[PDB]
Amino acid sequence: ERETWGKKVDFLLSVIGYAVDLGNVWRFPYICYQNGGGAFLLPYTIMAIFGGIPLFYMELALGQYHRNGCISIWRKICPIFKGIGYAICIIAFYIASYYNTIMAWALYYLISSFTDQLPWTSCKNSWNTGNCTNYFSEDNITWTLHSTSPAEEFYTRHVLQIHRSKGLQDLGGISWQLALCIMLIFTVIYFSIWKGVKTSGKVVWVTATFPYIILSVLLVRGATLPGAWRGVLFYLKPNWQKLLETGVWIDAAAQIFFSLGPGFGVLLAFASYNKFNNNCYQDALVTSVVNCMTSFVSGFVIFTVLGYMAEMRNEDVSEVAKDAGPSLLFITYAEAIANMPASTFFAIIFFLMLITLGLDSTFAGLEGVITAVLDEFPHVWAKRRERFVLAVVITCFFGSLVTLTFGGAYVVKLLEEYATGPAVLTVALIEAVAVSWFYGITQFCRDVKEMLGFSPGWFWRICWVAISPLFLLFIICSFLMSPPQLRLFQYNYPYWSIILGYCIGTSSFICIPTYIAYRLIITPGTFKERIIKSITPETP
Amino acid sequence: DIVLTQSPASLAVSLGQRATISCRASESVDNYGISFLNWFQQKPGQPPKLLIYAASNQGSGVPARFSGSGSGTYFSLNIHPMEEDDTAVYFCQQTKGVSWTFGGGTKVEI
Amino acid sequence: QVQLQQSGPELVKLGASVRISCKASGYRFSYSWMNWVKQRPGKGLEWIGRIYPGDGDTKYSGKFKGKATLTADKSSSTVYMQLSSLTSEDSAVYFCARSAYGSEGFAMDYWGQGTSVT
Ligand SMILES: CCCCCCCCCCCCO[C@@H]1O[C@H](CO)[C@@H](O[C@H]2O[C@H](CO)[C@@H](O)[C@H](O)[C@H]2O)[C@H](O)[C@H]1O
Ligand SMILES: *[C@@H]1O[C@H](CO)[C@@H](O[C@@H]2O[C@H](CO)[C@@H](O)[C@H](O)[C@H]2NC(C)=O)[C@H](O)[C@H]1NC(C)=O
Ligand SMILES: CC[C@H]1C[C@@H]2C[C@H]3c4[nH]c5ccc(OC)cc5c4CCN(C2)[C@@H]13
Repeated sequence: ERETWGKKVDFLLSVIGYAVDLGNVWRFPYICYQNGGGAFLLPYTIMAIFGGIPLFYMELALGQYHRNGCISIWRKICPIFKGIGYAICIIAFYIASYYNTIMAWALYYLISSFTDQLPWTSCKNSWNTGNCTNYFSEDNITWTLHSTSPAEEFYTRHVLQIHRSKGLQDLGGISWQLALCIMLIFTVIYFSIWKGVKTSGKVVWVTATFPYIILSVLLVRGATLPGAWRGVLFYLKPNWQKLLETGVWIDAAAQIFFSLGPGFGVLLAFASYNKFNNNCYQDALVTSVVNCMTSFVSGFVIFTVLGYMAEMRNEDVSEVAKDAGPSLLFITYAEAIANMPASTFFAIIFFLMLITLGLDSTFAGLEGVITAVLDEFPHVWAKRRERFVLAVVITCFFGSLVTLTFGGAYVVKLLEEYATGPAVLTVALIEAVAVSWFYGITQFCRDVKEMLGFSPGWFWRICWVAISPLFLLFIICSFLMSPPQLRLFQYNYPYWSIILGYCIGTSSFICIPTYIAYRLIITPGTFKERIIKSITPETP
Repeated sequence: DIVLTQSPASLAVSLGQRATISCRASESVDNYGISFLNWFQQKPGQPPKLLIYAASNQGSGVPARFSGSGSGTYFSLNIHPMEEDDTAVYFCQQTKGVSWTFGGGTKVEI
Repeated sequence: QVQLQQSGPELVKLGASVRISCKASGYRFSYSWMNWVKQRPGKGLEWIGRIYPGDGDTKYSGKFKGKATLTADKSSSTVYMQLSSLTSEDSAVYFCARSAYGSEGFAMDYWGQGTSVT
């Protein structure tokens, strides 16, 4: 068969819907900008080949073989490493306080932009402004120090009232206007996983890949907008001092594992919920490359518009947002819409398509934790199915009121550097060691050929045993020695947040020896005899 | 058009005593912590002059004889070092939405 | 120190139209609002409207929604208040106050002498 372009339209656009996330649109432009642009792109293309793609391919192979969720994949592999799945459930609780709040900030801009007069265009004493210059060159205003744009003033005081909180040690009350905005999101999420029928259908077209093809028109505006020739040069600076000892590779380790999928246990249920594809080496290789390609375009439109800020402020590109945290997307897109001619209508379009692109990473993102826990109470879910799906939403809601307060960005950064960085990286290390150093690559190599019939490459077989556990161990060894301290919104850091940071990073690390110590005294025999009886797989 | 009424009408002159004036905020709160409220002096024949902005900060050039307090509905005014020169009328203004108005105004005379 | 002066007093005909000047310099003109305060002799104060320079926005109190007209000019740094449908109550002292620079919205002691019309 030739398999002409009639399949190519149906296939390639369906890969885009499974690739682009908010980790490719929101996380990646900000993680290039935290450690200096250009210095991140070259460690991005090396860590993805050596550490991202072989772990992206490993979880899809074990999903089609054992046909279970990530809680109960390990019972057919090694029964003492069941706490890895419990480490997935305790990390995914921390993501629901980290990732659902960014959705709550996206729907708030949709409500506050029905007016023909956009609030981003001026700082006209509307809610809380002052020391602001809206017209950069439209009313020949020169730029001075300690000045803020109205695109930043609309964020830093309207939606997230930062000045209410003096720091991380003192948080205010609860904002009534934002807490009712996240309530509408969890209503849609609960009314979407109520049945959960999505394997390969045509809902992937409208939900994800059609908002992406309309998001690419922002790059057309950035070409017309000035400062682009001095803007895109900052993204492509290959020379940087000491990319081996500083510790910017954990910014690459956390970004790749948040964008591709492995680490969060979402791939062990996604490859178990479909059928035998028989093209896993040819589908996941295209998907993992285009996931960096759908993130390269979104990592290119942001620094183009930030060159327009650096041009009319007469400052450096790294001088524009020196201490601005994870809200770089809600400032760059805040200015890039107001400079368009159709600023009123396109603000509704560009933000509503950002909502549907984020919900697909949540409607299918909960598949790694809801489907996986179905294999633990088999005789209970016949009268529990209305309860625990509702119970996990309310539990994640009540765990998210620590960051729906006025000091929101003081908690979102803490759940980014410590809850996503080392915690997902450690679980992905134990997932690779226990499948190769303990379960053995000999049994795993015969399991791939049963579903495919094609032998894995000699370049691939050296990765899961020696190469990929070496890079994951070097980053953790470089993290415990180096101070993880950063700076955010003219606030240095408190010293007690660092000790709090390692407590969150070891909150998932403590669950894995807990289940191993649970298997200590419950088995009889000699101490050397109890171990072999514990690591022996089950019998059907 | 949120209305506002001042609860006294006129006070006497006695040096070193308490003089407080409250405002009506039956449908009025503050949105961003810094309390949206103003105070103004106006001598007879003179244009109005700022006394206390944001109900807690000292005005530009005004000495420490005047200091405001309160949070929410009823707001205070400390005129405990009462001065003979302060024989004027005082006003109260809202700065929330398009509702800018003034109260009835209270003067002071022995 | 920001200079802010006004025009002189003017006479009032029945149902005519007036034009009150408000000149102010030494400050960023298209940065803040401009207040217009109505005060009858003997009565209290009354707010009329506001205007942001650069043809930004005009909000009225409601009593002068079709009776007052505010214009702005970034070149001359002056604003104008066109009144219509004059009566025996409109002849009073009008003020032209500059608003705050930001976070509160107060008056920055930048007031005029009062264009008293009668
Ligand atoms: C004024 C405030 C406006 C707030 C606006 C918020 C955005 C509007 C809601 C967008 C989300 C709902 O949009 C869409 O809804 C449908 C049905 O309702 C869901 O459901 C759809 O997909 C699921 C599986 O994915 C299928 O089982 C289902 O048959 C199909 O209808 C989608 O998953 C969601 O993408
Ligand atoms: C606008 O200007 C004001 C006045 O200079 C700034 O307020 C000061 O900011 C610096 C740091 O930026 C602080 O160290 C000072 O303590 C601030 N002064 C006061 C009295 O608080 C303000 O930060 C500027 N920028 C805005 C409002 O965005
Ligand atoms: C598909 C790509 C995955 C890789 C990162 C983590 C993961 C995940 N799992 C979750 C569990 C619960 C939850 O409640 C709102 C959200 C998530 C998310 C966030 C969306 N993404 C990014 C997925």
